[PDB]
Amino acid sequence: SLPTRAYLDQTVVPILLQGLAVLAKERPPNPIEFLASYLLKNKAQFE
Amino acid sequence: DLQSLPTRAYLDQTVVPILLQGLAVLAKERPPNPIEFLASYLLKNKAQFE
Amino acid sequence: ATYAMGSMRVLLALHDRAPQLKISDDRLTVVGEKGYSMVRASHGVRKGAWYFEITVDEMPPDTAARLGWSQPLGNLQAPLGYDKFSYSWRSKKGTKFHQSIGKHYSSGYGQGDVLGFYINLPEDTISGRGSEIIFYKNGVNQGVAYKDIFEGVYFPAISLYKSCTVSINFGPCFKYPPKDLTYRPMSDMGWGAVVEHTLADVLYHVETEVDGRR
Repeated sequence: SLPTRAYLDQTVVPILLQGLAVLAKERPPNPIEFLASYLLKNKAQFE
Repeated sequence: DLQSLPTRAYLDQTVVPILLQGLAVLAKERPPNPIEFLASYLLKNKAQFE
Repeated sequence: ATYAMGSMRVLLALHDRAPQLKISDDRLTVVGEKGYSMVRASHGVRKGAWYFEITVDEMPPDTAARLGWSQPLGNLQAPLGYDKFSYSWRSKKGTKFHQSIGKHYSSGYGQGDVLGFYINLPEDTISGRGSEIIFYKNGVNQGVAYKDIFEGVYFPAISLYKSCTVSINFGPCFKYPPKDLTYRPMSDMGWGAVVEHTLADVLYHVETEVDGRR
């Protein structure tokens, strides 16, 4: 088990950066839900 | 109103607070499905941040 | 009105360019075509110290480049430095050009050289340190080319004479990062960099919340 920042870098940061980028581009109506849905639809590409 | 905010302020006012707490919870629990855990946290806790 | 975010990354502009220039799919490489013509980057800077690099990929005989900075009104069908809106550095003999006046500056540059482009636009235009344009060749400061420049927004800019090829690197990683000055990479102007900085700051904060700091 890695340090905190290292652990998040290797698990969720890459996909999170992508979801935040889509969020900032499209400014969708329910951003928290939109971001949660984005993480689920794309989990496999980073899992 | 909110679609007109600069990039960082837009994120400030939408997702950063829930992410700030959710990423800390994730870092402490270390569950076996990090991405889905985080997506779950967002959905379970959305109401206190919207 | 949706926020005018511009391009996610700093690239060579899609439409703010001479149509005869040949621009790569990744919009970081450009090939000249006949007489001098110009392309600006997709983001420009108004204040602070900023840096980018250009690599001369190929420069056959009888081709040339004038590289540097341009305000939005700089003429796209003229060499860079043709008018009051741009400042440039010429491959041939290292001349510096502004308002079509060429002045001795450095030795020439050419194929294989990696050139650096520094601009500083202080917040205080009266008692500040003074505005400056500085060129670098393979990591070596070539001196202050221009000072007290026209206030405005300055875009990284490339003008090419005939079929030479250059590639622009806005950062964040440079081949010869200057050792003598501080700066932000031009790539910080892409809204994708603002997203990355926002998350990087949040991650630092999370680390404080979870681990503390010593």
